[PDB]
Amino acid sequence: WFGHRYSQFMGIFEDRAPVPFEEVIDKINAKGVCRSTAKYVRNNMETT
Amino acid sequence: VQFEQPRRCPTRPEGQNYTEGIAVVFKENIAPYKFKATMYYKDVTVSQV
Repeated sequence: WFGHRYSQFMGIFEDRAPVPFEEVIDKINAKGVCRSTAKYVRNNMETT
Repeated sequence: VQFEQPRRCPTRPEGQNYTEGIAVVFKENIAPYKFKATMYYKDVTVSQV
């Protein structure tokens, strides 16, 4: 939240998302890179 | 035949010499170093209702 002359964290949601097999093989082991996106199943929902 | 003459007998060994003394026996220290600290912090709660 951006108030006048100050900003405050209303919340900070923190999560650990697994790196899918496909990324581990084609990105990390192949080129030493990751995707900047995290697509994963959390709480029975596909979240990106 | 003749009798055997006296054998040379064993002797009491001289014994062990002991020095008297005062000892302090030290072991490896496994105790963590302990000291006093003070924490200063602020519990910040934001409730969305």
